Amino acid sequence: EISPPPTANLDRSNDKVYENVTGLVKAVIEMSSKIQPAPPEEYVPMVKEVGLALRTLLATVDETIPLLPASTHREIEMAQKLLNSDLGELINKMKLAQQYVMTSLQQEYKKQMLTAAHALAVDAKNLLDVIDQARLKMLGQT
Amino acid sequence: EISPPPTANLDRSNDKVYENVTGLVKAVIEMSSKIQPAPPEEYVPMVKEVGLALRTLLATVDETIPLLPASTHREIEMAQKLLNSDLGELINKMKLAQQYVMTSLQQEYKKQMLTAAHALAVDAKNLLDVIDQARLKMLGQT
Ligand SMILES: [Cl-]
Ligand SMILES: [Cl-]
Repeated sequence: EISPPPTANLDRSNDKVYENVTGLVKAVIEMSSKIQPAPPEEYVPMVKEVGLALRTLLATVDETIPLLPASTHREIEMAQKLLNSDLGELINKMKLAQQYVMTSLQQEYKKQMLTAAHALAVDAKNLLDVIDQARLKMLGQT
Repeated sequence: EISPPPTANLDRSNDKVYENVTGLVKAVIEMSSKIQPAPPEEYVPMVKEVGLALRTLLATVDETIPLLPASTHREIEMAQKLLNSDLGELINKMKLAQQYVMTSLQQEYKKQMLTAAHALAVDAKNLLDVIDQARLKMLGQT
């Protein structure tokens, strides 16, 4: 049920009860979000968090490419494109999942959306590894 | 697919790429845990996080009760018992949800498990408020 925000007449800087209530409410909220299948309308905002994380990573990689050997650029740049490829797929299977909300396809497109997301994480790790090999190659310094 | 942990020959203290890959992988993992319905076997560990959070809160409240007016104790102590009541319910509907994994009751007991968890969060907030009224009453100091 609904209640007003906690009283403003008490200092919370060292309020352990308040911190612990907070902790417990978050653990419950987190537990229910995992146990329950998120409503198709939550897809968009979840996908937005993943997109922001991706461009923050792509911007950073662009700031790193210049500082690396010319011979590593092509492979790195290709790794980046595979990621945008995974994002397009993700975004598109999301919209499809949302399209057929109450049909025999909702679950299948949802699965394909999850597979796209999974690929995006696998390919991010492979990018890190391609970047590390480039960095280590650069250290070819005596 | 499976790959070795990232190279140990590079310092990560200021590695923004590594931090960003990490961020993106977490956002993906978090997204999939929300979109997907967690397997009944994940219930236990999730419920353990909620239980630890509860006793940490109950221990803290026990350390606070003594410092409050004798007239507020009974109501506070009752608030605590309502929480252990919610935990028993939660634990029991979990086990039931796990019992009837592949029957016509799995989903219903799962729902009852979620209702218990929800009550636990609502009652934690009410406890905070009962504790705040006690604190403010204590300040009856001139
Ligand atoms: Cl507050
Ligand atoms: Cl590492």
